Order: sequence, then C-alpha cells, then structure tokens
Amino acid sequence: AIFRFLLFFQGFHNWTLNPFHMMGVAGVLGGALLCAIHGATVENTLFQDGEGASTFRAFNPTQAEETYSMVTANRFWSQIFGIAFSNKRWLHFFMLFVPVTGLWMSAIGVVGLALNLRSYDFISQEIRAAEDPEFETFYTKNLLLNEGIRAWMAPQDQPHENFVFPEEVLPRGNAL
Amino acid sequence: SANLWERFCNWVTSTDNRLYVGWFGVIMIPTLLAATICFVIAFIAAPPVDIDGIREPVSGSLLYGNNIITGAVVPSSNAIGLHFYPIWEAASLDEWLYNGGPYQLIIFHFLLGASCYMGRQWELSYRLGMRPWICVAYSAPLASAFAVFLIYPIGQGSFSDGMPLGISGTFNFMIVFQAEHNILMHPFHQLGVAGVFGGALFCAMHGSLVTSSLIRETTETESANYGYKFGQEEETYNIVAAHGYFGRLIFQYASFNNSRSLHFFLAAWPVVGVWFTALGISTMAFNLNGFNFNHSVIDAKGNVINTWADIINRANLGMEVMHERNAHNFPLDLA
Amino acid sequence: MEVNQLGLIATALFVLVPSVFLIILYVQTESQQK
Amino acid sequence: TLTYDDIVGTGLANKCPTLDDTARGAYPIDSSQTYRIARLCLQPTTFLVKEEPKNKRQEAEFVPTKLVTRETTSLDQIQGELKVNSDGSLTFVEEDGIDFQPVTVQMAGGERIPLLFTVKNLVASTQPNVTSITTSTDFKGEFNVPSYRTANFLDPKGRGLASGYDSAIALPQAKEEELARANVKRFSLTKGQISLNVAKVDGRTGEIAGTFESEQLSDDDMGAHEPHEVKIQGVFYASIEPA
Amino acid sequence: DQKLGANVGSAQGPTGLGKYLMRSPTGEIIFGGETMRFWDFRGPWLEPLRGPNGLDLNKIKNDIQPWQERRAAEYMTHAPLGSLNSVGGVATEINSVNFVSPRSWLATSHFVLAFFFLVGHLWHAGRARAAAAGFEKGIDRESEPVLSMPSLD
Amino acid sequence: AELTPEVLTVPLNSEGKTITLTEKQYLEGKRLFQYACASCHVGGITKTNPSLDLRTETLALATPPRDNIEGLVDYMKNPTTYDGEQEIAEVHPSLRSADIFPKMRNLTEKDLVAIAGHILVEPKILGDKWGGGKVYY
Amino acid sequence: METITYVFIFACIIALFFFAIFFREPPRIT
Amino acid sequence: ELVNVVDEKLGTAYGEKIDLNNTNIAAFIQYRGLYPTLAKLIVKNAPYESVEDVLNIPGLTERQKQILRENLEHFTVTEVETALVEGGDRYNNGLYK
Amino acid sequence: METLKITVYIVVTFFVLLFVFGFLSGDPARNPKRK
Amino acid sequence: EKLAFYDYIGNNPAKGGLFRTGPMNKGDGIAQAWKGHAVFRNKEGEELFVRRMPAFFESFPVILTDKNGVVKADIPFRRAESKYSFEQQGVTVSFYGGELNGQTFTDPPTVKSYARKAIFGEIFEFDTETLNSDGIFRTSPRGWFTFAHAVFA
Ligand SMILES: CCCCCCCCCCCCCCCCCC(=O)OC[C@H](CO[C@@H]1O[C@H](COC2O[C@H](CO)[C@H](O)[C@H](O)[C@H]2O)[C@H](O)[C@H](O)[C@H]1O)OC(=O)CCCCCCCCCCCCCCCCC
Ligand code: CLA
Ligand code: CLA
Ligand code: CLA
Ligand SMILES: C=Cc1c(C)c2cc3nc(c4c5[nH]c(cc6nc(cc1[nH]2)C(C)=C6CC)c(C)c5C(=O)[C@@H]4C(=O)OC)[C@@H](CCC(=O)OC/C=C(\C)CCC[C@@H](C)CCC[C@H](C)CCCC(C)C)[C@@H]3C
Ligand SMILES: CC(C)=CCC/C(C)=C/CC/C(C)=C/CC/C(C)=C/CC/C(C)=C/CC/C(C)=C/CC/C(C)=C/CC/C(C)=C/CC/C(C)=C/CC1=CC(=O)C(C)=C(C)C1=O
Ligand SMILES: [Ca+2]
Ligand SMILES: [Fe+2]
Repeated sequence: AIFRFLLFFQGFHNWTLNPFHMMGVAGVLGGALLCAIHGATVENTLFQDGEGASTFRAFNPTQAEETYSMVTANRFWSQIFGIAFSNKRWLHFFMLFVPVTGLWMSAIGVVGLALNLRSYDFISQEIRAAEDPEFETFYTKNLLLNEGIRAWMAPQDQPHENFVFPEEVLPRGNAL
Repeated sequence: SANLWERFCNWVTSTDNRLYVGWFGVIMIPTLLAATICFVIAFIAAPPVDIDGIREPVSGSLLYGNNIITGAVVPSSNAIGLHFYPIWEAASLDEWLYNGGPYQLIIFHFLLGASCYMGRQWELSYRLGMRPWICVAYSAPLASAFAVFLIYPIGQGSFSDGMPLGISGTFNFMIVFQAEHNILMHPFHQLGVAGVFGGALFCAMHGSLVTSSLIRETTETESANYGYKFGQEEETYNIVAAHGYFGRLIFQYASFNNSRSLHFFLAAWPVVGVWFTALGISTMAFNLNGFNFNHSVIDAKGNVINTWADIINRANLGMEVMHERNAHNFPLDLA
Repeated sequence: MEVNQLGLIATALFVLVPSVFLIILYVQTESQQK
Repeated sequence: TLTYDDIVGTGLANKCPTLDDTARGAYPIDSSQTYRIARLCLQPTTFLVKEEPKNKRQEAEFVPTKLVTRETTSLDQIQGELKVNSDGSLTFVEEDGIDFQPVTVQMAGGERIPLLFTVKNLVASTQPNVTSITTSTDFKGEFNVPSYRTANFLDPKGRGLASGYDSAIALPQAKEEELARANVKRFSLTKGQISLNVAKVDGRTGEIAGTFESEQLSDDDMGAHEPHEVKIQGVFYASIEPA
Repeated sequence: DQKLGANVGSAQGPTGLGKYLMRSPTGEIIFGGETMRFWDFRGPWLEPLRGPNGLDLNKIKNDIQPWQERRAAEYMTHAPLGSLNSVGGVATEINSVNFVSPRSWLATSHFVLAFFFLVGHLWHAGRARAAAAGFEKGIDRESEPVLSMPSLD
Repeated sequence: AELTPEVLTVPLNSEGKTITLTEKQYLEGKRLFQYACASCHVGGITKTNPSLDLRTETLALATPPRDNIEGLVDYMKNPTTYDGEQEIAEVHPSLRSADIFPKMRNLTEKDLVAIAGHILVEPKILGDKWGGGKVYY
Repeated sequence: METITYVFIFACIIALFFFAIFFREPPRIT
Repeated sequence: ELVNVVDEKLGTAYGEKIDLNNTNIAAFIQYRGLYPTLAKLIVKNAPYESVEDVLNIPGLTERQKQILRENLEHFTVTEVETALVEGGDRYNNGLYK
Repeated sequence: METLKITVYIVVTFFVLLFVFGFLSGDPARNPKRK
Repeated sequence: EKLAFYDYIGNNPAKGGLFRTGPMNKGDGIAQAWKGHAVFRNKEGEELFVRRMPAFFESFPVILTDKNGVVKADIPFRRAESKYSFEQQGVTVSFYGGELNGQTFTDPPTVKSYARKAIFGEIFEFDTETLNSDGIFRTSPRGWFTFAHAVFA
C-alpha cells in the first residue's frame, strides 16, 4: 500500500524530477554512506589493546585514549580520496546534518505536492517537442511512462470517480 | 641509480605521495582519466544516439537541447547488443557517436578503474600498517555500479539496457525496471532500502549521540568544534554519558557501550543491505523477479478480490504498455 | 532555445551573492593579526 | 561455397555475388519460353544527397555523405518474372524479397538524412529486340517509395497517425494553428527511378552482374518537414533462369 | 502471419525496419523486433532455416517443419521469466502457470554465491596480508607507522 | 457470492441439452487446465496466436461450434482451424498426437470433460476478464 | 547561453576540487 | 489541408463494416467460417471494385461461395488507403490482446 | 583507424605489464614491519 | 460571464507547477470572452457529456457519455479497432449564449477540438499574444500564498 504511493507520485507528480526529492535522496543516500564509511574507517584503524584476534573485547568502556588512530585515518583518506576529516567533533556533527537536512528537503517538496505545485515539466523542452517531432530526450520518454501509469491505474485506484476508459482510448505502444 | 626500475617501484609505492598512486593506481589513474574525459565531452557535445536500435536517435547532451537534469550519455545501440564496440570498430566517429560508442568506452574504463580504486583502498592500508577491510565496505557501492552497468546488460542481452549516464536517464532505468521486474516487491530491494534508510538513520543516531555528549572545553561564544585538537591522546566525548542517555531512551541492554561494537554495526548494516540490493539487480538480471501476488485473494464464487498488490500491477502495466513505443513487434516482451 | 529570460540572472546572483559573502569573511578572517 | 560461419561477422553477408573478369558473354532468350529472375540483388556503394541553393538559385548538386548506420544497406532475395515482350524487349516484374532497407547518412553540417532505400514494385525494362543479354543491356524502370515510418509510429510526445495523441498534450491551452503540421501525421507515398546496366554476363549459368543508379526521396518524417533528394549508386547481381 | 498470406521478406514494421526479418550490423539476415539483440542464438530447431547469409527467405518460405513450429511455440511459452513465489511470466501476469526456468534458478543462486565469495576473497586476503606483516589486531600504540612518515599536508 | 451448481450448469451439446458440473470436476478441470493449457492459454487468451481466445462467444462462432462440452472435447481429440477446414493436431496438443505432446498422454475422457467444463465456467465467474488480456488484469 | 551556464558551474566545481585537495590547511598534530 | 486519413476513414463504410480493401485480416474472425482460409483469399486477392467481386476469387469452392454470399452484408469497400495497407499491416497491425 | 587500434593496444599493454611486473617485484615486502 | 468563468479548470489553484512562474495569464492567456456553452450530440440526437479533468491529471482523455454514464463516443488512441470515434458516431457540437451562440459545428476536427476543450469546463477565448503565453496552467495567488506559508510554518 506504500509502493503504490510511490508509483503514484511518479506517475502523477513526476516526483523523481523534483529538486527537493533529489536533495532528499542525496542526504539519505549520502547519509547511509557516512554511516558505512565512518564505521569501517574506525574498525580498520584501531590500535591493538588486546592479544586476541576478536578485538571487540579490547575496548575500554571507561574512556581514556582514542580507541582508533584518528591520525592514521586522516592520512589514509588524505591519500586515497584527497580530502579527509581531522576533527571528530565536526565529523560527527556532519553526520547529524547530512541526513536530517536531506529529509527536511524531501518534506518541503511534498508540502508543495499537496497543492499539486509539482516539478512536472520543463517548458522549453515541451515547446521544442511540439514543433519538432524528432527531438527526444530521456525526459520526454519518462513523461510517456507517466501517461501510461495514470491511464492504466486511475480506474481501480480512484474508485469514487467511476472511471470508464474504453480500450481504444488507452495509450499503448506497438504490440504491447 | 640504485636501479631505475628498483626506484620506480619505490616511488609508485611510496607512502610519501600527496595522492597515493599505487600499483592498482597504475591502472586506475589512466582508465579513470579516459572515462572522465570522454564523459564530460559526451555529456556536453555528443550527438543523438539510436539507443533502441530502431533508428530513433535520443539526444542527451547539453549542446543538443538538454539541461543538467535531462541530459545524459546514452547507452550503446541495441543493434549492437553485447558486442564490443571500440572506436576502431567503426567506419568513422560519426558512426560511432550514432550507435552510442562513447557509452561503452565510459562504462568499461570506469568499472575497471573503480575496481582498482578498491584494490588501492587495500594497498595503502597495507603500506600504512592498518587493518584491511575498508576496501570491503566499498565493495558494496562498487558491486552496484557493476550490477547496474554490466550484470544487468549481460543478463538482458544488451548494453542498451544498462542504466544511462544521466539524471532523468536513471529515472528511466528505474521506472521501466519496476514494470518488467516489480522490484519493489522483491526481498533484496527491501533489504536495500532498510540498509539505506537504516544507514541514514544510524548515521544520525551516532552523529547526534556523540556530538551531544562532548566534554566542554570551549567558550560560550566559541565554536564547540575548537574543543578538539588533531592528534589527541584521550577521547573528545563521554561515551559513558552517551550510553547513559541512549540506554534510558529505549532500555539499557538495547544500547551500545562498546565503541568498537558500535562502529562495526555502523559499518555492517548499510554495507550488508546494499550488498543485497546489488544482488537484487544482479538477480533480476536473469528474470527472477519480485513476488507476483496478482489475483491471489479470490472470493467464494471465484471473483477476483483486489489487494494493493493489484493496484500496483495496473501502475506497472501503464509503464510496460508505454515504454519503448515503437520497439516492439510482438506479444511478449522477452528482451 | 525557449528558456526563461531571468534564468541567467537568477542563476548568476544565486551563485555570486552567497559566494561573495563567504569570501568577504574568509579574507577578513585570514587577515586578522596573530 | 562458404557456410554461414564462413561469413558471419565478416560483413561479407551484405555483398551481392560477383562474376569473374572472364564471364563477359551473352545469355539467350527463347522468347517462347517464360523466364524469371531467381535472385536480384542490389548493393549500395554511395548515397548522394542533393543540396539546396537557398534563396539564390544556382542549381543543386548531389553531394557524398557518410553512412552513419552500418553494413545493413543491401537488398537481396528479389524475385519475379522476366516476361519477354512483343517488341522483343524484356521487363522485370518483382514479386517479393528483402526489397527495402532503412538507411541513414550524415552530411557536411552533421545532419542525419534517413531514407528508405528501396525498389518495391520494380518494373524494369530493356531495349526492344533483345534476343540475348549482352554486357551493358540497360534495365530501367520505376518503383514505389512508401513512407519511411509506418502508420503506427509514435513521435517523442506520443502523437501518431494510426495511433497516438491528437495534439501537444504538454501545452493544454496553447494556440493550435501553429502546431498543426506536427500534430497531424501524413503518410507519404512516392515513385522512384532506377537503371540496372549490365557489365558481366555468363550465358552459361544465366547470371548477369553490373552496376545500378537509382533516385528517390528521403524521410519526410510523417510529413513534418520536406524530403531530401537522394541518388544511390552501387552494384547488382541477378540470377536468370527458365523456370 | 506467413500462413495468413504475409510476405515476411518485405514486411515493414512501425519503425521501417522489418516486422519479421532485418539485417544485423555486419549484413546477416536475422529475426526482427527487440529480438535483434539475440541474433547470436544458434539452436537445433532453428539452424535448418539458416543459410550461408543467415535465415534463408526460401527455406523460411516453405521448409519450416511442424516439429519446428511447435518447438518455437513450446520455447516461446517457456521463456525464463518468473517470480520468487514461482509465477511464470512477466511481472504483470496472472497466477495459474506455476513455473520458473531451471536456468533462472541456477544462474541467480550461483551469481549470489559467486559474489559473496569474491567478498570472501577480499576479506580473507586482506586478513592474511595484515596477519603476515603482523598488524591484523591493531596499530601498535607505541610504534604508530604513520607517525614516522613526513607530513604531506 | 458463491460458485453454486447453477454457475456450473453449462451447455452439453448443440441441441440445447445441458450438464451440471460439481465443485470436484471444476477444481479438477482448473488443475488440468493449468497442467496442459495455461502454458499458452493462461486467462483465456492464446499467447502463440492472440487472435483466437476461449471466450464463449468466440467458441460459438467457431466451426464447428466449440461452445459446449461435446465441442471442446472433440477439439481436444482432433483440433481444427476456426473454419474447421483444416486439421491441426500436429501443432496443437490433442489425443491423436500425445506422442508429440506427452502432457496429453495421461488425459482420459474423464479429464477432457473437466477441462472443457472449466472453459465454459470460467467466463461465467470472471466475465470480461477471461477473454481480454492485460487490459483487464 | 544555458549550456555555457551549466559548463561554467561544473568548471567551477572542478576548480574547487583542485584547491580543496592541494590547497587545504595542512592538518597539524597535537 | 492536413488530415489524418485514418480518423477520416472511420467516418465511411470502413468503420461500420469489414472493408475488403483495407480492414486487417483478423476482422474476419467475427463471422462464422470466414477466418483462416477465406480471409486469406480475400486479403491476398488484391482490391475489389464492389463487394460482389469477392465472389469472383479464382478457385473458390461452391461452399465458400455460399458462405461469402451469406456474409456480404457485413462487407463494404472503399479506396485502398496506403497508411492502412502498407507495411503488410493487413496481416499484422501490431494489435494483440 | 586500424592504426588507433594498434596504438590503443600498445598503450594498454604497457600499463598491464607495469601492473604485473609490479606486484611481482616483492610487494609483500613493502609495508611497516614483518617482511 | 463571471459565473461561467469560475467553472474553468484553468482557475483551479491545484493545476500548475513549482517552476511554472508568473501570473495565470502566461499560461492559457488573457481571457477575452466566453465562447458559450457547448452541447455535444450524436447522430441519434442523443446529448453526450464530456468527462471532466480531475485536478490530479496533467493530461486526460476525451470520453463522452450520455446521462446514464454509458460511453457513447470518444477520441481513440489506436484507431485499429475504434468503436466510438467521433467520426463513426456523427458527433456534433452546438453552442448557446456567448461568442459562438446559435452556431453548430459538424466537421469532426472542429468538433473534437472543442470536445478536447470541454474537458476543462466552460470554453473560453484567450489572447495568447500579448504575454507570449505557452498554454501551460499556472496557479493563483491563493495557491502560492498557501505553498509559501505551509513551508515557512
Ligand atoms: C544490515 C543487516 C542486514 C540483515 C539482512 C538479512 C537478510 C535476511 C534474508 C532472509 C530471507 C530471504 C528470504 C527470501 C525468500 C523468498 C521467499 C519466496 O520466494 O516465497 C514464495 C512464496 C509463495 O507465495 C505464494 O505464491 C503462490 C503462487 O505461485 C503460483 O501458484 C499458483 C497456484 O497456487 C499458480 O500455479 C501460479 O502460476 C504460480 O506462480 C500463490 O500465489 C500464493 O497465494 C502465495 O502466497 O512466498 C510467500 O508466501 C512469502 C510470504 C513472504 C513474506 C516475505 C517477507 C520477505 C522478506 C521480508 C524482509 C523484511 C526485512 C526487513 C529488514 C530490516 C532491516 C534489514
Ligand atoms: C533512489 C533513492 C531514493 C531515496 C534515498 C529516497 C528517499 C526518500 N524518499 Mg523517495 N522515491 C524514490 C527514490 C528514493 N527516495 C522513487 C524512484 C520514487 C517514485 C517516483 C520515490 C517516491 C517517494 C515518495 C512518494 C515519498 C518519498 C519520500 C522519501 C523520504 C522519506 C523519509 C523517510 O525515511 O520516512 C520517514 C518515516 C517516519 C517519520 C516514521 C517513523 C516512525 C518511528 C518513530 C517508529 C516506528 C516504530 C514502530 C512502532 C515499530 C514497529 C513497526 C512494525 C511494522 C513492526 C526519503 C528522503 C517521502 C517524502 O518525500 O517525505 C517528506 C514520500 O512521501 N519518496
Ligand atoms: C509513517 C510511518 C512509516 C513506517 C512505520 C514505515 C515502516 C517501514 N517501512 Mg516505510 N515508508 C514511509 C513511511 C513509513 N514506513 C513513507 C512516507 C514512504 C515513502 C512514500 C515509505 C517507503 C518505504 C519503502 C520503499 C520501503 C519501506 C519499508 C519499511 C519497513 C522497513 C524496515 C526498516 O529497515 O526500517 C528502519 C528501522 C529499524 C532498523 C528498526 C526496526 C523497527 C521495527 C521493525 C521494530 C520495532 C520493534 C519494537 C517496537 C522494539 C522492541 C521491543 C522489545 C520489547 C521486543 C518498515 C516496516 C521497506 C520494506 O517494504 O521492507 C520489507 C521498503 O522497501 N518504506
Ligand atoms: C511570501 C510569499 C510570496 C508569494 C506567495 C509570492 C507569489 C507570487 N509572486 Mg512574489 N515576491 C515576494 C514574496 C511572495 N511572492 C517578495 C518578498 C518579493 C520581493 C523580493 C516578490 C517579488 C515578485 C515579483 C517581481 C514578481 C512576483 C510575482 C509573483 C507571482 C509569481 C507566480 C510564480 O510563478 O511564482 C514563482 C515561484 C518560485 C520560483 C519559488 C521557488 C524557490 C526555490 C527556487 C528555491 C529555494 C532555495 C534554497 C537554496 C533551497 C535549498 C537550501 C538548502 C540549504 C537546504 C506569485 C503570485 C510575479 C508577478 O506578480 O507576475 C504577475 C513578478 O513579476 N513576486
Ligand atoms: C548513489 C549514491 C552514492 C554515490 C553517488 C556515491 C558516490 C561515491 N562513493 C564513494 C566512496 C564510497 N562509498 C561508500 C559507501 C556507500 N556509498 C553509498 C552510496 C553512494 N556513493 C552507500 C549507500 C554506501 C554504504 C554501503 C564507501 C565505503 C566509499 C569509499 O571508500 C569511496 C570514497 O573514496 O569515499 C571517501 C566515492 C568514490 C569515488 C571514486 O572512487 O571515484 C572515481 C572517479 C573520480 C573521482 C573522478 C573521475 C570520474 C569519471 C570516472 C566518471 C566517468 C562517468 C561515470 C562512470 C558516470 C557515472 C555518473 C552518473 C551520474 C551517470 C564516490 C563519491
Ligand atoms: C558540463 C558537465 C559535464 C556538467 C555536469 C555533469 C554531472 C552529471 C554532474 C552531476 C552532479 C549533480 C548535478 C548532482 C546533483 C546532486 C546535488 C548537487 C544536490 C545538491 C543539494 C543537496 C543534496 C543538499 C543537502 C543534502 C546533503 C547533506 C547531501 C550530502 C552529500 C554528501 C557530501 C555525502 C558524503 C559523501 C562522502 C564522500 C563523504 C566522505 C566523508 C570523509 C571524506 C570520509 C573520510 C573519513 C572517515 C572517518 O571515519 C574518519 C574518522 C576520518 C578522519 C575521515 O577522514
Ligand atoms: Ca539539408
Ligand atoms: Fe564515530
């Protein structure tokens, strides 16, 4: 019942093309990166505080020294990515920021979809597509996918509208 | 000269280079410069590509009417399928740009380099005396590019079915995928979103817990960040106060107190979840799709009682029935 | 093509203005003695 | 003879057969014995696209163009009866075969010029009184050039002739007179000229060879813009047999 | 359609490419439609129709045998498309034909296994190299290698 | 809202006489229909030739009439074209060709009657769905 | 005009990249 | 002026009855015993100048001629339209279920 | 065009050799301690 | 006129887009006059009705039904088997009150044009020149104020 909410938004609001939804994902996707990346950076940049292989027990629940080489981590990334943290206070605040900002943006985009004030089309594109029949972008392509979603779904998805779309009116490509 | 080659190997491998050009790097640096340089030119000036092999060019570059959001580098022709299409396989560049040659030059060099990029994430860790495995975290996002840029095409029989290199072009890959595979209804994708949602979630948890339990060493009107010096001996936050709060939010045994176990979980979760998402695309590349509950619940007479699973099928049919307008000549979509 | 006339200036000031902001600060920070 | 595998990938498959320098003979025509063409074949070598003077009329010369698609140009398996006529001439009449191939060539500017290189419904003829087919025994005639794209083809915005949208649905309240031409699809049908002039005969097996030159129009894109004039030069191979 | 009186050789499809037969990039005659991507398929049932230039319009025109017609029909209706819960067909299909090609099962199971094993490789190889040189349990608090290297800054 | 005997009572022969199936035959047919038909006739259509469906009306205008137990049964033994002017047992499963379509070997006259009954009963329950394709899914 | 604007910003981000990697504030210890 | 020949054809006999010169072959499946054999002959045997000219297809067995006579009321005939006949569209116009 | 193929080929060989003859050069050796 | 004007989907704040800038006039154009009420009928004299466009839909199909809601006519996508084309039904359109008052139109294209318009409610006459409109709906101040305050809040 949530997947149709997704499909709906594509089909009717062309939500994937919305600047705010994009920021949304950049944050959630980018947030799930910091998560993974920071975790691994820590586990493979640890000091030896035990004689075992399973280094989990080797941890001081009672502070004291940093359990992983923040100095080594810095040099690693500074040589493989070119950029690297060097202020755990910032590295951790950043981790709060990225995914919380992302979700905030994805919200605004929807607050706009309430009024249907969507980010459906690019006018310059539509105008050229009207006059010139050979102009085709991955954008125009998508809009057609939407037409199909709307036409074939609307009927059983909005019962209160007693929709009746004769077979001949249903948009369809060749053969399919 | 202690011996040129002996020296060369000492430089390459040198851990004193601003950027660690490694052994894997010797393959990476060039392949990645080609991929990048070809892309940027393509995306800006490449001409229309007959992606579907039906002589119906799709222009996806800026200079040919696209903007950042719509523009993309279009996949090689379907007329080409899985055949290798190196520039030296075309009567001319004009022919090569029309059949989507740039696409292959890019995906192959990128995938090649992005792998070595992994090989490097190991090497440097070795030359520095740190434990490996970071490169194993990066195996997830890589294993995805692979699934989306190569496995899926191999499986489907053509590179023209690989994900395009552009914003909208990607949404296309998604919307159609869903129609042909009903991915949202597949265990692997779900595990994928759990990992991504979860990741972002946890990323926020850690991030906040820690940042909120920092030991005071800063002024009231001074960036709380300065309270940390690069190359500190002791910790910069009270991981015992952190655990104290979080243990009370939910309940003690449901909270981490071992920074090492915390960080393993922090890495394990997203990487494991994305691994499954990548295996999903690599699996639905052989047509083992999501659950098909169409017309499952039926009543006492035989009538079909719809579920949300059915409302999903209609939305899928719309996509099926409209994608690739002119490419089909027969009843079943087996390609 | 058939784009918006103000699009150019909207993008220009959208980049300039805040960039000019940061820059004014960074340089005035950077030049503070000791 | 070579098997499929002996040709696959060589491009050899898109080449009409050839006769050797020897075979420059002459085939006899019984005029009382029906004959047919077991296999006509046309291989393009060049595609020239007549240019336009613009306002200032200065004549328009055909210009070479690059073949942007690949080796998919050849017409093969053409077949029909080669009836002998009262005046002793011969007229070929095609029935069926791979009689058309969609070709696309680029130009100076970078413009892609798609055409439906064909010879559908060919009606080639020769000189009156032609007892035996000698080297250079001109065949000339017309054929039909159907619309490049067929009735069902839909443009990037869904509009089509036999199917598809009625208008620019992306611009719900726009004036329509201006968009007229691009919303209303028209199906073009035209005539073409070709001449198959022999160069190699071989009365022995009754298989002649040569070169052709044909002219036709290119795609007008469901009538959205004007078609370009095209000239096509190549070679052909025909298999004449009593039958 | 050929039985309905259609001339497969000259049939023109929506795009102007050839409803039933078209040419591959190197000139050979192949089946048309999205199936142009599989022109590399060879098979007992289909070979007898192939000529030295690919599908021969004469054999296709009168040498097609019934066992082939039903072979093509069988295989057409048993393509390797199906769902996790084993519902043969396209994702939009209806329940009834419970089937998922053995070729799909095998191929997926083994790509997963094949994959995870490549991770297994990376993991056990990464461990072995640190184990050998000897640091797979942490950086020596005392002798921290990085700390003896010049600053690149 | 149930499959009563009524919904099961379908035309037996051309001369109006009818027969009434039982919930056992029905299910049994439905199972057999899946075993030897769905492959190509899933949901009343025909994948290897979409022009001819199993809609009762389509079977009514068939030649001979195939819209009754007797009809469909004959068909499953000696199949013909829509005008009946040609036997197709060679490329269509049937009893006279079980050597070529093994799935048809087990099949006994009892089974053929059920399959036939299913075809006439389905549209009675599903209606338009049975004939049409994805449009109705 | 649009193309120019898109490429410019891109060119500006790459410039940033450069300066960020090669002209950062050297990261000092203790 | 510009017009969609097909949408215009639907305002004539074609659009009300099986057009022997345009309508696609599958249309014959809506009447008893016309499909396979006869529909092929009708379509295969080019255009007709009047519905009855169908009764004149060479070879038609006496029974076929009978059937044809019966269904003539369901046929008509109009100018051959290229958009509808080209591409062999009368044997397969890209429509299935 | 047949040239470019040659060149490309040469170029890729160089790097691929540089790569194999690289790890071959006693790579285990290169690292902080035990070697 | 004023009353008829409110019965036009082009004044529905729910139509529009986030980057579809400007007044409502840059869209459909400056409203000039009410063409009049359009009544559609088919050969039998039966009066048909145009199914209106729900705000949710960017594009919507032209479907015509009688009082009881039975589909009597429509504008087909695939003509191959259309049963209700305006052509096959002799659909006609007549106007009452307004610019087109007292007039009737019967040539398919013109009838369909107006049918295509009926979808948005009362048919009007716009001046698209002046503002160089593009014919793509934009939202009213009511709409913008609402979006802005819901976000700020
Ligand atoms: C970072 C940490 C990461 C940790 C990661 C952990 C990963 C753990 C993975 C664990 C398990 C993977 C399981 C794969 C299962 C595949 C099951 C399946 O193929 O099953 C097939 C069956 C069959 O279903 C039946 O399918 C049937 C019919 O098929 C057919 O039958 C018909 C006749 O009956 C006809 O013949 C027809 O043609 C034919 O196709 C009928 O329709 C039935 O009505 C229908 O019930 O499955 C059913 O019933 C299924 C009911 C399923 C509920 C499934 C939930 C699955 C996953 C939930 C995941 C939640 C994750 C949250 C994660 C949070 C954080 C990570
Ligand atoms: C490819 C990557 C991608 C990514 C990263 C995202 C990311 C996101 N999307 Mg998209 N989306 C995509 C692709 C993507 N999307 C595509 C292709 C489509 C189709 C076009 C959509 C369509 C879409 C829609 C329609 C929506 C999103 C929304 C969102 C955001 C949701 C926020 C969230 O996590 O819920 C937040 C969840 C909560 C607050 C609930 C938390 C409840 C907690 C407190 C307790 C649970 C406890 C419970 C009691 C325990 C027991 C449970 C029981 C089941 C066992 C998020 C930023 C949503 C959005 O924009 O929101 C503003 C939205 O509506 N997306
Ligand atoms: C508003 C509430 C809401 C809620 C509760 C959910 C909840 C869920 N969504 Mg959903 N979603 C929402 C809004 C919401 N969504 C919106 C607005 C959108 C966009 C339109 C989506 C889009 C979306 C997608 C695309 C997917 C989901 C999925 C899921 C499930 C993910 C599990 C996970 O890893 O989460 C992170 C959470 C955890 C790791 C913690 C587990 C919490 C729960 C399960 C248990 C708590 C247990 C108990 C209370 C505590 C222990 C007590 C002790 C005594 C035993 C989950 C049930 C996925 C799915 O279907 O998976 C099968 C999926 O693919 N959602
Ligand atoms: C507070 C509410 C408010 C509202 C509802 C409006 C509404 C309107 N204005 Mg005004 N306006 C306002 C405040 C407001 N204005 C102010 C303060 C000024 C002076 C600066 C103006 C100056 C003004 C002019 C000069 C004109 C209008 C016009 C219009 C109408 C334009 C129609 C349109 O397409 O909008 C377009 C709406 C948008 C583009 C909003 C999108 C904002 C997005 C792009 C960016 C958010 C940026 C941020 C960086 C995102 C993420 C950040 C990250 C850190 C998280 C519309 C009725 C036009 C008119 O009256 O025509 C007849 C006109 O010419 N307005
Ligand atoms: C889709 C969202 C997503 C993106 C975009 C993304 C991106 C990135 N992740 C990286 C790293 C990582 N990501 C990680 C975990 C994760 N990453 C995730 C999700 C993402 N990660 C998730 C969910 C996880 C958790 C499992 C890890 C653990 C790492 C790393 O270690 C690595 C890193 O170094 O981070 C610091 C970076 C590797 C850069 C590189 O080697 O460039 C190579 C090329 C460069 C720099 C420039 C040349 C560009 C040329 C080759 C491009 C040619 C064109 C492309 C092939 C086309 C693609 C573009 C599309 C728009 C079509 C890169 C910025
Ligand atoms: C002319 C031409 C070719 C033009 C264009 C070509 C083209 C296709 C361009 C595409 C680009 C494009 C338009 C993208 C659109 C997306 C976009 C710009 C969105 C912008 C708006 C947006 C998302 C705003 C807010 C949301 C948000 C916070 C997103 C955050 C994303 C983000 C930065 C994620 C992090 C990714 C990442 C690599 C983090 C690394 C962190 C760090 C280096 C780890 C190293 C490290 C780890 C440790 O653990 C420790 C301990 C230390 C010490 C340490 O160092
Ligand atoms: Ca020109
Ligand atoms: Fe941390």
